Amino acid sequence: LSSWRQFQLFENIPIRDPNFGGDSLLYSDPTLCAATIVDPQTLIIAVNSNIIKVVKLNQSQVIHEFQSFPHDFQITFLKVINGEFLVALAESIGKPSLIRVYKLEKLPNREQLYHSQVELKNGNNTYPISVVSISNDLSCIVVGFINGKIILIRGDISRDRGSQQRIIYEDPSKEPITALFLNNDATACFAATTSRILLFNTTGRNRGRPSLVLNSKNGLDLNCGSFNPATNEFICCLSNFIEFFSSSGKKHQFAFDLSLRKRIFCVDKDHILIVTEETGVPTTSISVNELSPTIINRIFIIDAKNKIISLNFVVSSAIIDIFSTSQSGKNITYLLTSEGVMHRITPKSLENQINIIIQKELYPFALQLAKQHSLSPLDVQEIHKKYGDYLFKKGLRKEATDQYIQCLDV
Amino acid sequence: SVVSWTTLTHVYSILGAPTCLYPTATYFLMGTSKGCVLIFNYNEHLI
Amino acid sequence: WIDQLLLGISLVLHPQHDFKILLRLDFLIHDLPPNKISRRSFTNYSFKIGKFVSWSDITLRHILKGDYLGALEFIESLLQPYCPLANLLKLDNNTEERTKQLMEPFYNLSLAALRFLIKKDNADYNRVYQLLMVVVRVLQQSSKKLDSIPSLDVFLEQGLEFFELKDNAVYFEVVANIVAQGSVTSISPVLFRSIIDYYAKEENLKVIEDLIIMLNPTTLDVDLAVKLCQKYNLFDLLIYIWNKIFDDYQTPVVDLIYRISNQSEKCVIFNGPQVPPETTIFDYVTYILTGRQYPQNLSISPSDKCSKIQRELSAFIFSGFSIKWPSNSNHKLYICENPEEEPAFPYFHLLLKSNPSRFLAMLNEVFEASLFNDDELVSRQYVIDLLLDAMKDTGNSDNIRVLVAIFIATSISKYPQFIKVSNQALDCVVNTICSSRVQGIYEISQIA
Repeated sequence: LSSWRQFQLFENIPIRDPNFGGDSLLYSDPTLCAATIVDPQTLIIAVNSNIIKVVKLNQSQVIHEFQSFPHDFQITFLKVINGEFLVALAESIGKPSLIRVYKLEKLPNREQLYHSQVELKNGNNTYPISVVSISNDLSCIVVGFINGKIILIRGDISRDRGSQQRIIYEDPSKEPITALFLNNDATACFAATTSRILLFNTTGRNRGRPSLVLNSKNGLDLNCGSFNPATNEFICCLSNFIEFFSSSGKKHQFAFDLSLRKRIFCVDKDHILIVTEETGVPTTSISVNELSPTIINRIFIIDAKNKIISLNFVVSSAIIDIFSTSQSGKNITYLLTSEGVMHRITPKSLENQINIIIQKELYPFALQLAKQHSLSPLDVQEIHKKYGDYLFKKGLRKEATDQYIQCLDV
Repeated sequence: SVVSWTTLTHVYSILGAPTCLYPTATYFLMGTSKGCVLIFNYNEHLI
Repeated sequence: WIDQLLLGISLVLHPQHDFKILLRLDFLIHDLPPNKISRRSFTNYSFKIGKFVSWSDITLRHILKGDYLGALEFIESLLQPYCPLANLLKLDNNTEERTKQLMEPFYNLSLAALRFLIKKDNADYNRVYQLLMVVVRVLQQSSKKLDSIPSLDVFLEQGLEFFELKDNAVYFEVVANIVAQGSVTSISPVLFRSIIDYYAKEENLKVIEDLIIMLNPTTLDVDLAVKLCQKYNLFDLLIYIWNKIFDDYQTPVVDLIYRISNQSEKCVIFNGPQVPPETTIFDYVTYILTGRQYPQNLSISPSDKCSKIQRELSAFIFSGFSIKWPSNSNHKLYICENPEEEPAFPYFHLLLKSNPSRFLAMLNEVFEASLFNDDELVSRQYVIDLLLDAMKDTGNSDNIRVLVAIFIATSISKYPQFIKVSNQALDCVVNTICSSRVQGIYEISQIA
């Protein structure tokens, strides 16, 4: 959107996998099966539907590889828990879907070498699995299908049986589940089926009904929701609105034009990362010569509090999945394209941001921008000094003296 | 697990009144440095 | 050597097959010279001998433990054919009579467990589901082919009456969702009727479908099910039984046609005061023509048998002779009450006249299927010609003619194989599309 201003305050570097040269193709096989980073120097990859490999991206040399599961175990998703177990899940067309859990720093070499098993048993075996959510402490897991069925599993998974497959909610009119997000670890669940966003309670005493109805007039498409873990919010997307639903349920509505969404993601409870696909624009005045190639996705990073646009660049081919994790105080994001690249996005230094913002000549904004992080008083005095002289050189002196009032002691 | 242990303390009393031992069909025999083999029945019955 | 097949520094291993040890023990407490299994039997001064115990003793301790599930799992594990310690456990070696003499106290203690839980207000949804599922699966693997040992159906009826005075609130729920996940079929008719009544004074209306959808047609109970469906007027469930069990699809269609043309007195399938919505015939045909089971999404159970069904329905729907009563007959039914006018495709004409928009939508959905592909036989050209000749002759109040013209234009919009149409034929459609006084469809006409 051109309503607000454009900045450059995140360091973005794209790199190419060096093993692609020769036949050591780390990223050439279709591997839509999900992956997940553990620490800034490690990476996991799935291939041929039952091989898991670990690669140290610092040197792009394979460390360990293994293959498990019988045939037809097409890996759907793959992610790491708040701890370190790195659960794995898949399905078969006829054989009931089997879910097992492994342990970090314990690589397997034999066939099973598992820790626990999950036995999701739906009627017959159809309607492949959709978005799933797992508790941080490995307590409850919520699963949603692509017909309107929601299932929950409770109990101990780490050591005991993953029993209690009680089904909750039936979703008449045969609408697929589009989003299942687990809230704060204690007790809450958010659901969506392209309409009637729901506030389900995991107590299990629900009488097959929406626990707390809310905004039962519209919904959202697939993988278009986020969840800030810091303040227990429900950052999501609508036709022209952004919502901040809380545990009890609040509404901090905003205003923005966005009619071409495909995926959203929050970063650091203040900036939201979105990806945009438009593929040209048709109109009567212009003539469509042929099937125009899809213009590559444009990436925006919207910012809360103050209204501003963070970054806007272009990527190579597409986006497969996003990891977006970092143990340190700062946080980093990761993207995987079709051929496979490792776009690195990191927060820039604060002094670079203040330098570019004073180059932008918006000093008064820079005042509270520095005030947010509580900079040293000397830096504030220097900012006042430069603002004062930049005002004085124009020809106006009164506000220059007003700035000079506290520009002393320097 | 299902190995319940039953203990009789009459062995010490019999010795007062332990190198190797061997159980018979109904009794047991014990031999030590004393040089006299001791025969003891399961019913606390005694060379 | 502990036994004839079992052989014993700080573990009895069976010599047969692998030499894995049995377990571990701590003899240091008993003041363990180190070398100092006689007659299948064994501190500082006293003499201590260790001996095995009985499985019944373990079950009794589990009873004293306050939880039976441990003993349940222990018995289930013992029921496996691999029991290297069967002789040591005072049990018969061969597995056949081993299972024969067992699994009766299993049933008795499982029955007692539910009473034990319900005594101390154990209304938690968790424990009952786990115990019931374990019992169900364990009785499922053990194929009861011998005397006594009532089937799983009898056990459910026995456990049903244990919950009384509002205690039946969740026991029906626990019985349910096992059908949903699927581990057993052929339930008792009495419990079936009880569950149907329990959900009758409730607005679920959906758990019932799966309850019949998964459950095998081997247990017919048609008369009871038919009576329950008629009482509850559950027409979607009513049609399914005729589709699958009665193996007739023409009879429901004839019943719907009778319901349409002011002839409800001749209906057989539907006879109660409640009348199904007319839209069922406009979705059942869609499911059958493209291949599907009403109301679910699965196309067909038998591959080749479906071809006969689709060919029969296609021949019947687009007929032009007003075929007789289903199966062998001597007289023919008529769409209208008085049979004097010539019935040039009467069924298709009636279906088109009944509702334009829904019929057009159904046709548009059908064309996208592979039924019309050549791969008598009916092609897209035949249907387009039928609609084109039905366009004229002023038989419509112009409310349907415009929609027919729009649908024909859309159908002929795409043509790699669809149809080639004469130039003069397009003139009628072009004239009709912009010579009517009907409003509310201005936006659709422009794009079409």
